[PDB]
Amino acid sequence: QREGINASARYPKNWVTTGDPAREFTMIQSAPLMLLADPDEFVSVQLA
Amino acid sequence: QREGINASARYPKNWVTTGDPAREFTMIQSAPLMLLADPDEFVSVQLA
Amino acid sequence: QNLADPAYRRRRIIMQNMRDEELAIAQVEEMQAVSAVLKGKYTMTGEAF
Amino acid sequence: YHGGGSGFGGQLRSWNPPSESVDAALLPNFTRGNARADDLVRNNGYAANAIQLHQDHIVGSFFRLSHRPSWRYLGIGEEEARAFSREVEAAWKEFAEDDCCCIDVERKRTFTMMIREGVAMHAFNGELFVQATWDTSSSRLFRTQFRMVSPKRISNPNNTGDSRNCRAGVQINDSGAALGYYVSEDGYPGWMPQKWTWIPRELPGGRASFIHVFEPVEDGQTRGANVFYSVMEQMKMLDTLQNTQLQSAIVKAMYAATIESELDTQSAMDFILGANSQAAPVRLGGAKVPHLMPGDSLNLQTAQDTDNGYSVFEQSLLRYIAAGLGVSYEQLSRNYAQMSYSTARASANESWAYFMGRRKFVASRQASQMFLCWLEEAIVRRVVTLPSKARFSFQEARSAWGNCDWIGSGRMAIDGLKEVQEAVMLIEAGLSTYEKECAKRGDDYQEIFAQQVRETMERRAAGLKPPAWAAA
Amino acid sequence: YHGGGSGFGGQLRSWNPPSESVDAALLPNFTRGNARADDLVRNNGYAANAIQLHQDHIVGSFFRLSHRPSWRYLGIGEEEARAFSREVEAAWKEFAEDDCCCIDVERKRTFTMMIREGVAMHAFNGELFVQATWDTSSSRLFRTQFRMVSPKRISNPNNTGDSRNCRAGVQINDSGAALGYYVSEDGYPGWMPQKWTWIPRELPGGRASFIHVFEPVEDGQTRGANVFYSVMEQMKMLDTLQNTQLQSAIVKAMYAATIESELDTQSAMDFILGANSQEQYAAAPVRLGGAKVPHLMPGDSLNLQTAQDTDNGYSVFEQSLLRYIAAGLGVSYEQLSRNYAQMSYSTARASANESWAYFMGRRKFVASRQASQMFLCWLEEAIVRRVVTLPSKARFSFQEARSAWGNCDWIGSGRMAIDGLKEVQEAVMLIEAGLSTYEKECAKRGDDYQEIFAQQVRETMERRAAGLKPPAWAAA
Repeated sequence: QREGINASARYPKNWVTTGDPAREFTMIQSAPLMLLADPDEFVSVQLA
Repeated sequence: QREGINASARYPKNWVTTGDPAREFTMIQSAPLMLLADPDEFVSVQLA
Repeated sequence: QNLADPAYRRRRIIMQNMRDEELAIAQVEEMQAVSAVLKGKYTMTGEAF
Repeated sequence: YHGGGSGFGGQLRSWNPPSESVDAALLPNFTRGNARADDLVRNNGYAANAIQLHQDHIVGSFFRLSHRPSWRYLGIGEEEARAFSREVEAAWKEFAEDDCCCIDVERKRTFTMMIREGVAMHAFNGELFVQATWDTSSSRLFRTQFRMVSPKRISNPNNTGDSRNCRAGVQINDSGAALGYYVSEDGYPGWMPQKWTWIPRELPGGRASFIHVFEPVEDGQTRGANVFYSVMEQMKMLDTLQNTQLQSAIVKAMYAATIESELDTQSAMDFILGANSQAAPVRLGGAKVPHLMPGDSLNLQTAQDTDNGYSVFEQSLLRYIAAGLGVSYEQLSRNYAQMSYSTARASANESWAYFMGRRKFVASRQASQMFLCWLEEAIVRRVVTLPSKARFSFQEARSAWGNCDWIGSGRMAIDGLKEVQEAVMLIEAGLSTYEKECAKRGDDYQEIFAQQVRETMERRAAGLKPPAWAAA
Repeated sequence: YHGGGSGFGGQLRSWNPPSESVDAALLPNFTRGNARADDLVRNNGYAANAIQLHQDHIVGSFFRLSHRPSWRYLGIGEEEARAFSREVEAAWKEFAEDDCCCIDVERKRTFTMMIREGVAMHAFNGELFVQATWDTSSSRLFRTQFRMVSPKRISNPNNTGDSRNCRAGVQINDSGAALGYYVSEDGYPGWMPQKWTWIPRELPGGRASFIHVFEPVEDGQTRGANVFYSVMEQMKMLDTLQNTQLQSAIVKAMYAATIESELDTQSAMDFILGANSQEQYAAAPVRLGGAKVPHLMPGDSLNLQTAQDTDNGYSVFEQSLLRYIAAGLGVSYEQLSRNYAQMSYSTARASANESWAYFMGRRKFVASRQASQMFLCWLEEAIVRRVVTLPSKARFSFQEARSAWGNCDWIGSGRMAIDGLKEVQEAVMLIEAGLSTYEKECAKRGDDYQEIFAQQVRETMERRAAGLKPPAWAAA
């Protein structure tokens, strides 16, 4: 919310912690879910 | 290194730890090394 | 008399802290320089180094 | 300096705005801001009034062209420049004012309507986008067509996060200059865009393919912001206050009287009201004098004043909104209190300054860009003829060739006689020319002169008294 | 002198502000002050109104050039000076108003809009910064471009502390001058790091590569303070009062009436208000049509609440606060609040005169200095590339006397008077006597006299050619 990014794709952020040993991290997080509006337009056979 | 500074002298900084008494620190770090090219150009004597 | 608000007194201790840090760095550099002249060698040692 | 401190008595110990660039303070909630601005435009009496005032003052009812190429710079002479200007003006007039509306691809607008809609789009969204394309299969003289694009349609592909080079669908090179705009595609029987296409701003040949117009304020501003941000909140709260006051007045005036008695529900209305039932609708004929037993009663309520000081509060808020938007208070609210001539003229001057500035920047830049984009094709298709021995060709110096000035509608004076006396007194002395005074009224002096010579010829061929402008 | 002591009855006992230099009073809270000013400008009705007045009255819709080189000092002559002026004016007129907007690197602003933004930034930030750059790839006639810099970008390197020579990134030599500015590189994504660059104020030999314009309030200022600092507190508290009053009015007007009864929660509403119990914790809604008379049992009751005046004196307090704010900012009360109550001609003309004095002062100092410096920066490359030719037998070359070779005065849009006939009759009366020239009277209209003379001498020819009556101004 601090940079207003909400309900989007692959929100990245790059931050640095504090203290005498300072370390920098990098992270991107998403909420990915795939859905089919009509479950039935496919037939998936197994062959042999 | 994020700011782009390397092999400098006396890089300063400060930060706030947001801890229960708060606190704002200060720091200098240099990594010095004083070297001599020709070591026996001098003569050292004790004068007991 | 006069005096300053508490916000201002935070801007003086910081300055003298930075001055003290710089003076300590300068003394370290000076000892490092001098020890390489009196004798051919010097050793950098510390409690956590 | 108490501005940047704690405040008077510590009151401002919590007001700590973040010092942030306009891109960092406008982009994250841009779509919501535009949606709220459009919501106000579609559903309030005053927002639509402000939009209509913008359109009808800045542009008017006709947006005319005056072509003045820099002849000296090109070293082409006077008469060839005038002939070229006349031919280009004739061709443009014949193309822009077609009644079948073939200038735009949608075939829904003419030229003046397109410029008016551009100004309106700048009014509530802060920026206008125009796309210039060619239609190959057409069988007309000119293949140029201009299509408007709504500012909501420019967005990042696949709604991915913004980068250092691409902010809000505008890809940016090393400097702040833009290269190309990602335009979506609208699927109406649905929701949210689904296909994004790349459109380069300028063709490799230097011709214009995408037009972007807005006014920045800070150093780096990828996309512009509307004019409503100062008064979006007060407008909505005024709307809520108005509706709540109206409902409260309706409710308070509804309960006309009150019956209190120990009998049944029906018998009280039978006996005190007179509404026969034998709940009970009353017949509104005559005047009635009920008779009450000691236990009964009947009270006629007294409601509060319908407008208890609401009008002056509306006046204050409306003045605030008018200050924010740009139009003067009387134009926005239709108030027109009792005032003298000098105050009215002063306020009209205050509005006209801003309107003239907006006309000279927004509409003028848009129309100049469109005119140059059209002029390149004309010169190529040899509809017009370039003067010979020109120092530069068309491509080398585009602006020198297409240098033009646009004329809109003129101001309507409070007193007609005084402005005419102004024109005649200025003309009598040397302080002004006929071109300016004919442009102040919204006319081209050359056409007036040709019409005057034709009129005096017609009068002479008919046998009437000669006019004043003809010389014996 | 009681002013320097305790006061009347000791009321000023605590009022002991320290006497400190201007930098030590401004800089420690500079970023917060600029941020608060920006917040006020973005989200207040009156602040944007004041900024728009500044932009549109100081500059207008066109900022016209008048090149008037000092021919007498240079020892050159008259006719070649006029030819040089004409050629330079034509070159500039083509350069500035290109509709490709190529004067700046961002390709977003023309000359006039650049100056308007400069006045705007000077109005609420206290300083404006313009950088002159070059492009090697560009093949146009002129390589000179002007990039505007936001005052936020200019700060210390890597956020180090202030020193004797460096204050807020404006490096200072022994005197009060400035040598170079530390400019950061800001990114719209908030995570990427920022890098600081050192840009000198003067190029090695002659040219200025970074422009800084402001009005020093005092002696030792390095970065000036904007004009809101006097009256930001009042604006924010006025906004708070406005919002609170509006919300209070809505709350007071919302509660139309009150029901007092001892029955069920629903039976009372059914029997008194006149709702519908209906056949098929939510509020049962009444129907607004009609005039109803409820029948109350001894227990029940009905109360039609009476609310206070929705505007109990708020307009007059708004008037006082707005007069204060207008006095602080410099614009008159009429031009700020859009009140424009009844007032005679004398009062209106006096108020407009008082506002116009300040506007003329701002135009003469801020925008004029910025425009002249940018014009000289362009004229450097104009002379170097031999686009224009200097007069021969000159006492000096271009480098030695920059001001004299590029001396210029700018013409902006004039004042639109309250009355029509009076001003023009006044101008004619002045022309008839010797008290004024044609240049002075044409400039008050925002027009250059030579252009009017050329248009009139063309119009006489046009009128003669077609058979019309010769104009009044023509010579027999």
